[PDB]
Amino acid sequence: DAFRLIDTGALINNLEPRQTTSNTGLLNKANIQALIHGLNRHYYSLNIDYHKTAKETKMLMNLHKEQWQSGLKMYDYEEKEESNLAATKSMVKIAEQYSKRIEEEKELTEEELKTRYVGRQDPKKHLSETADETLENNIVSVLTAGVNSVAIK
Amino acid sequence: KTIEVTAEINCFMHLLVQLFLWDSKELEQLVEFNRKVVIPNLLCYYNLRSLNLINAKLWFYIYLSHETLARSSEEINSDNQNIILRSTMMKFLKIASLKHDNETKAMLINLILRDFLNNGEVDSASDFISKLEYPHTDVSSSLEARYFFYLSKINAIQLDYSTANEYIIAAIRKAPHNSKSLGFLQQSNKLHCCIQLLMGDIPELSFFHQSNMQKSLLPYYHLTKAVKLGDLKKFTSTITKYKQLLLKDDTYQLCVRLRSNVIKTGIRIISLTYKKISLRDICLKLNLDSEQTVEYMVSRAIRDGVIEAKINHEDGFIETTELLNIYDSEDPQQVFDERIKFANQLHDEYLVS
Amino acid sequence: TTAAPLLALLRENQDSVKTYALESINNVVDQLWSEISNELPDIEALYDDDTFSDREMAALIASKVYYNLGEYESAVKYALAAKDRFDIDEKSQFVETIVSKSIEMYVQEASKQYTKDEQFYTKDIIDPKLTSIFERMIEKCLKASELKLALGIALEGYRLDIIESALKSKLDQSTSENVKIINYLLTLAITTVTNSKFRSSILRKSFDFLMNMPNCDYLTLNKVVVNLNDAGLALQLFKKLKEENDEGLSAQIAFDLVSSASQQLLEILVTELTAQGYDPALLNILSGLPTCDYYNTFLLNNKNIDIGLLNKSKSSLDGKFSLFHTAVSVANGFMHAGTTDNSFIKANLPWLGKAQNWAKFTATASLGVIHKGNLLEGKKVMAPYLPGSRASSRFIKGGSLYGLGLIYAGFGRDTTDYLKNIIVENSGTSGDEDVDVLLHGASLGIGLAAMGSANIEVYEALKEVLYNDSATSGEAAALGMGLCMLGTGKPEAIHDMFTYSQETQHGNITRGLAVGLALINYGRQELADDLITKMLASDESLLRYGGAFTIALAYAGTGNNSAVKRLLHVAVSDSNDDVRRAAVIALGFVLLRDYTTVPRIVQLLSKSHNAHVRCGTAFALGIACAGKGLQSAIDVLDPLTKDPVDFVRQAAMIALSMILIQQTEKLNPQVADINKNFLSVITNKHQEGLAKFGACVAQGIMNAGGRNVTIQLENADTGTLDTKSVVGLVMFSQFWYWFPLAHFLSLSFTPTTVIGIRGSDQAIPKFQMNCYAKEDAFSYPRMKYSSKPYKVDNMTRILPQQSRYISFIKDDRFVPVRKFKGNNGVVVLRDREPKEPVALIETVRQMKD
Amino acid sequence: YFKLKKLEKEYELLTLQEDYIKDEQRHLKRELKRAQEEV
Amino acid sequence: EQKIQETELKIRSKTENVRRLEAQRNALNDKVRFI
Repeated sequence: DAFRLIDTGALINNLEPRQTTSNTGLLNKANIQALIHGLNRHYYSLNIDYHKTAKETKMLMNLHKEQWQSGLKMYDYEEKEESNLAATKSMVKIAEQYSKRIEEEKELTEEELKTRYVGRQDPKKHLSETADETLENNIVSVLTAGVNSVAIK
Repeated sequence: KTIEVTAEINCFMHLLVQLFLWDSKELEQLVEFNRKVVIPNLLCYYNLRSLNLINAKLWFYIYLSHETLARSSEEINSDNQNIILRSTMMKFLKIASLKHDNETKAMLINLILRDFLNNGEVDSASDFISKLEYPHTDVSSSLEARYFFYLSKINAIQLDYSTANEYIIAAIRKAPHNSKSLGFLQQSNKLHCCIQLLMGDIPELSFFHQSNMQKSLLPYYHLTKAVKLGDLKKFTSTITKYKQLLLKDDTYQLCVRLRSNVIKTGIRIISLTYKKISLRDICLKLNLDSEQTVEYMVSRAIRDGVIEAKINHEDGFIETTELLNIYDSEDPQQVFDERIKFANQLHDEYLVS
Repeated sequence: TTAAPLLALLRENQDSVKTYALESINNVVDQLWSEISNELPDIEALYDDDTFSDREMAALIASKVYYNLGEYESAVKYALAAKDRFDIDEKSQFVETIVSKSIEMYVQEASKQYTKDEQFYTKDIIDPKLTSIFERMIEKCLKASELKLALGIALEGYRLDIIESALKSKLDQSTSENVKIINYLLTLAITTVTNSKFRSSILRKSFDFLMNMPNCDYLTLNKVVVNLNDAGLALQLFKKLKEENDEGLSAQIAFDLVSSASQQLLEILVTELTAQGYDPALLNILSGLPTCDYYNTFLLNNKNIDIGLLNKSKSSLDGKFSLFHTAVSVANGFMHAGTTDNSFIKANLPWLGKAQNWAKFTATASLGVIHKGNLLEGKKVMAPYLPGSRASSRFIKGGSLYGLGLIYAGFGRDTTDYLKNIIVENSGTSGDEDVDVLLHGASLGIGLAAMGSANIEVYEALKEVLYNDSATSGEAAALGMGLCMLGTGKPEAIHDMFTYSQETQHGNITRGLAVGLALINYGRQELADDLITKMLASDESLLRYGGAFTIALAYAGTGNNSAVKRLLHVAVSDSNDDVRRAAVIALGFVLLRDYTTVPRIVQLLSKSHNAHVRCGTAFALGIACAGKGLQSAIDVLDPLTKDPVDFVRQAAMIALSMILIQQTEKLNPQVADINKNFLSVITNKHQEGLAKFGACVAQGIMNAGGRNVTIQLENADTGTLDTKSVVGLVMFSQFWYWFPLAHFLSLSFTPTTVIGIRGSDQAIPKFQMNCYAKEDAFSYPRMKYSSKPYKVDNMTRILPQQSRYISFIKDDRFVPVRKFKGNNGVVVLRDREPKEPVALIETVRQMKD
Repeated sequence: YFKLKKLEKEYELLTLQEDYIKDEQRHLKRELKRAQEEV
Repeated sequence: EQKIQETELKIRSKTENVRRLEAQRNALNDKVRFI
């Protein structure tokens, strides 16, 4: 947030509002919606952007990802993920156990194929829970398994 | 002139229903009359909406009756109408541009393959297989099972049950029509069991018991116990009594191939588990047929992939192995690439869905 | 039945036995070839034997095996070497296959050798066995009495001998048949082949057929000169008029050359004419003096402003600061364009008083579009604000200079030197803001007046203003230089304008350079790829913003598969909303020729999670489809009107205005809710600013020019791409970026009129052709050929598309030449009997001429 | 023959469109992943 | 003469591949718009 005074003057100049999403006041809603017209004074209409040089943009792209394991990904998370792989194998089995039990009760209670059920989208939610979760658990056991050994000699 | 020819064919296809199994007219003039109403540019230049309007599905069971004890009656070498038919059949495929042709390409090959099944050589049919293979999208579900039926039968004469395995699986799952589930399915199930005859498994009767009548259950049940127990005497008596059923289905060749499988299957039935098997114990087992053939009998069965053994003539025994191991390094990795290959057939479902 | 007994003699001796054997084998190959395919190694081995003279028999037998194998290339090579079994006269499925197989093969082999040499068809580079096929195929096409099949094969064969030989000998001229057949060769040349050198030969060789004038057509030949812009073809047209003296033909040809050609080619015909001799009647023709008068006089006779919709739009509210007066001032200049109507300024005192500097800068400069077309009294309107007539304020004085360039644009060679001393006088130092505003209007005025003409002084004068790093007048310097640099341009200005962008960092200057670097490259196509690569490699979003327009203008017209792929690649990888919007807008300039694929590309982009993706797809669909058909493009803009985003509604409504011009009255029945939402959004104060201002701009475009003139881009009038129309749309693509650029749209308006004049002296008679068609003249927003007469065919609204249903009767004193040419710009039907009772009524342009 | 040559050009423009749809398909999943990380 | 008619019938097979990619994206990009 910012503030800038206007009072008398500041007119007979270039176009302040036309820049970014100004000329507003549908209902009272803008920003914090405690403002409407006056805001602090006159609706200075802040515009917040950012610009950086070629050196600054090159940094945060490669530097900032999640945390720093970088420069070698092989052995840093290898021992940590492999040690919990025995427990992960047992935890992913429970997720599959509750998968088909939802789809089994889904088609068992519907003999109609109409909507009295306020079920407007029933299947896609539970279908994605059995898909996206399955799609999440298998890819982390494959893509990581390729670099989990890579021993050669 | 496409509409004028199509309008005349609409009245011609109605007559062909009578010419098929219903009203055969004359056994001489009709086969000469049906030829002159086709050749004069009914297939034309392939202009538009040209398919299914030819004879196609209708003439499969027609010309086979005129050739056997009707026009010929073994008085000539081959039907002159069929000789011209083979000229028109192979000309239809020669002029084909391989554009919209899907169902019409696979139906004509069914004649040249079926002819080689009764009277003819099937060695030349292997060259047509390279031309026969196309992704046909217009073949109806009734003819998809027949297209897979002939491809599985040719490989049986070629002594390959592995290639014919994939074709016969999709053959019994298709053709829901009642006529195809009675006469065509029972004939196809006997060919599906014929693949198991060359494999050496020969499973028991579970699904096939109620799927077909007792006509096909009697010979398969007697051949099941004959090949499993390794008895050539009971296997010989089965061929004699059931010979009438073996000739019509072209299954009479089982007197050689399946007879050799009587010994190969009986090897896994009897227990060779112990290492050193004396020559006298082999002669006693498998009745007296295993007494005459001892060293040569085991020698070929090892290379064929049945078992793995070693023969010692010095002390007169044979060291045998039951193929039992424990997964350590390279043992479990053999099926690793196979299970991935098994899923490759299911990887095409992404484009289908 | 079996080929085994026939194939056994193939490996034996005594080739005389093989003579009768191969004759018996060749008949059964169509059947048993599957078995013969295993003997192919034995067949090809005996072919190379010199003592074996039957090789011609094995050539056809081996070819039929590969015929059904799926590879037709092997069967062609074996049949041609024997030079017997290949017969074009024999008609069969097998023989016609190997004859037609060499068609695309001759095209594929010639296209690869076309890059190294274009004369390859005169040498042995192509296989003579394959060359004879292309020669014998044309001989069969000539016997079929069809010139479309023969010329269609020779078009893809990259051979110039067959195209000229087969066409010239067939000329029996009916006189109407072979003038049309030439049109097929010229239409399929530039629109298909992307190479300019290949199509140049087709354009030049087609001119020699009409040289002797066997009742030729000069219209098609004029379009050829515009495409190549060659001085040889331009001077050749005047060479025929030098020996053959006709006042009707020499004047009518010059009327097309001045309208169709651009500003660069127009100046070439004027200078080069004096050396070979000139006609004093044609000196004023190429000067464009009557063209400016036909624009104003047309709108005076038939005039409907419809002020009821304009007065109601501006009477809703006096608020919205100065944006409300600026929004209505944009639509004010459109409706009164060419009308020279001051009723807005004179009759209303208050609305002008509440405006600010730049709001009055818009209203004062709006008179330039209003008075556009007047080459005499247009300056007297700006008289009080002149440099030395002082002004009411120095801010408004800068608006008189921009409006001065709007009227004289392209004719301002005298105004260019008038505005040159103003820029140099203020180029020394500027300490205030207003001194840049006065210099701003001078730079935009000299740029439009000199637009289309290369001037080194304007490029040098604006360089000093740009060097001062001015945020107001410096931006117009970069945009003003690009207008004089239009056309091929110079490589020196490419590196200087590009390096200055990365040296001094300014947004409006870079946008002025980015648009400037896009204007300096026109029709260069692959020649501009050097500058395009530098824009794509830079990470700056300002350079990549204008990089799409560089590809749009250079690749405009004939498109490139690689150039379109580059524009689609920028909108994907880059996350900038303004760049993704500017990338898809550039796709419209390349697709201007074929508008069928325009709605299909933007259809997938019409549904997206980003709001700015739908923004650029609205205008790019409306750029080409404005003056064209395909009302299905309106259905794409329908859901954009319900988008809560205000700028998307502004994007849809403005695009609906240009496409629906003269489309109203039950043709496309979307005008009920479209014309209602114009006054509905303005009346309701609950809407946003961008949605309300878009209804004002779209309302003025439908009424632009008094609902008479239309926006014409790639039509039959010019026949090619309009330079002033494309540049006006590029500037029109910026709304909230700096200040409203919609004033540049005045260059895209053209009058639609049918006037015969005479064959000697200017007349403008009033008559009627009396032809029945659908009535588009009396169809206007309110507050089938029966060969039947019509009320009045003179001027009114008409339409270029519906004109083709209006013929020209010969019962009058005028004799038609092309039988209803149909171009409203050139017009001037030939008059064989001047001074006849045609009821001539002189117009108002005769006073100043 | 003029209409037949025009139909050939129509499918040539769709050739680049088929490969371009796969470009947005893999690019949208990168933006869809960022939307899931925001949730 | 043949390849004029041959190309016409062969380019019709590419129409089915276009509808497969359009229906695949409509079921995807529309879901992202709702998110």
